[PDB]
Amino acid sequence: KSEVLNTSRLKEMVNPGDVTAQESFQMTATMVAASNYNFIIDTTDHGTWRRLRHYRSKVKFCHNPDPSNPYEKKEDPRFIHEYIMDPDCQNAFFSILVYFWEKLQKEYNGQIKKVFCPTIESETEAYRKSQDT
Amino acid sequence: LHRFITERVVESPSAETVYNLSEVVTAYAEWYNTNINVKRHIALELSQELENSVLEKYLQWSPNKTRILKGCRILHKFETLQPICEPKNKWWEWSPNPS
Ligand SMILES: Nc1ncnc2c1ncn2[C@@H]1O[C@H](COP(=O)(O)OP(=O)(O)O)[C@@H](O)[C@H]1O
Repeated sequence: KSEVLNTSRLKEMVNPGDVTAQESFQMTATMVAASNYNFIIDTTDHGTWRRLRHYRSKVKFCHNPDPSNPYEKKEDPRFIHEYIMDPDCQNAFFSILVYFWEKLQKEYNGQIKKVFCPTIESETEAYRKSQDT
Repeated sequence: LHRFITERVVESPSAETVYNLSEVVTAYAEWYNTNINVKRHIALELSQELENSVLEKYLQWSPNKTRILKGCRILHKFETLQPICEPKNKWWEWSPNPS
């Protein structure tokens, strides 16, 4: 279902500092969240809502395609049932990732905040206009 | 939820207000408790399937940028409208392709 995201635990999963277990260790991991339903955010401090990014998918994958609508296409469940276990696909994907990382390093000098995207930080601020009861 | 809409909401002729938006989930909670089972619900997301339901054509907008209803009546209890085959002996034979 939809879930509520507690403002707690956010700082220590977003911060680059050491976090304890109580064993302490430095944590470095790119974090991603996706759901079919919406989240609940109740905060307005600039400390939060600034290390957050939001996007919304527009396309829809379904068996019976609807013509004249670019936001829908026929789905290929095979992409899920198989195409993961193939070594060749994983090799190609790994090559794509390393190429993209090298491109980022040579362009923006390893800085993700320097990169430019108009839709991002525009949809995100619109989401920030929500979640304020 | 579709059954609840059919039971508690029928097309009102006229002289009916928008009932705001929380009335639908408020009535649906008690209807679900008294019909299927008792359990809590979160009203925020329950609104979306209302647009996903048949009430899409009748979910009007409001000057306060809220969702209101039209052509609706809050019914209750007993209120009226108020206007292939079989093979010879071997099914394990699998038959031809249609089977
Ligand atoms: N580009 C594509 N072309 C064809 N089929 C796709 C494509 N992308 C995804 N699909 C198929 O559409 C389905 C999407 O379902 P899923 O990934 O479970 O969506 P969600 O995670 O939102 O439920 C997948 O099973 C996948 O096989």
